[PDB]
Amino acid sequence: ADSTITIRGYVRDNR
Amino acid sequence: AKPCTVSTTNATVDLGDLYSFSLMSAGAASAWHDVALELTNCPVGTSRVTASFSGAADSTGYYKNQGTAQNIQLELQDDSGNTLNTGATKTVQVDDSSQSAHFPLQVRALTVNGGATQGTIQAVISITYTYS
Ligand SMILES: [Co+2]
Repeated sequence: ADSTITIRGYVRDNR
Repeated sequence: AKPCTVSTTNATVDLGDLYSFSLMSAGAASAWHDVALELTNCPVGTSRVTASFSGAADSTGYYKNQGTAQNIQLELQDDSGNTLNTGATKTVQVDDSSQSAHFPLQVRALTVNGGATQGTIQAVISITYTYS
């Protein structure tokens, strides 16, 4: 509503 | 009491890249990342601001990952180590020398049970303010 916290990232799996 | 101006409409936390290898074990987590919410030009007579937090939670109680990575959650805390899961509120005092208010918060990703899988991390937490 008044504020929005956006969280972003990535989980990488190189196996 | 009369509302302040909300200076922080949008605040993004970029957790970067986490590795499934590193998130195998339960409780494995990213570093904490600071995020601030700021209010300005508080009217005289407004001395406290309460933030109410809302976002989707999963069965761990923490915020659900709304990206494609599985077995990972998001955690929001205040500056003092207190968890702010959905439905929590936090109240701060208006600084009368500037008539402003701030919420210094922090966010991390964590795998409560272990075994995070490859994919995106994406989540949004809405904040509504009340005044007194
Ligand atoms: Co980082």
